Amino acid sequence: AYYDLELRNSVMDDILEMMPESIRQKKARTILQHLSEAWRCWKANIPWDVPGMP
RNA sequence: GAAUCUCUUUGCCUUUUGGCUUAGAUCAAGUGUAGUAUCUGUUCUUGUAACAACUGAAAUGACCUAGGCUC
Repeated sequence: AYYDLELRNSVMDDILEMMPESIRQKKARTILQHLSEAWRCWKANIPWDVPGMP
């Protein structure tokens, strides 16, 4: 669980580093959700392709 | 030209979500397993007369400085 949390944090940090945002807290949650979805897809062996994802 | 108000579109907006794990597990089972705790009614519970004695209690309020008499 701890490891997962750490990973999530790292990902969030990376995303923050990446580009400018206004009211980023809200977006953080979304990012986390996306990450989770991706992980799930990987587990399943579904390709995680989302069109809006830059 | 300037002040303001009303409506529509674009931008900005929760055109929708704050974790992880074996999709967390299962849509099944004479269950097994461990523990923790005590109950039924039926009964006990002298009169009459005379003499000696008192005629009356309690409540709160009216006087005086808890106490003392009167109503």
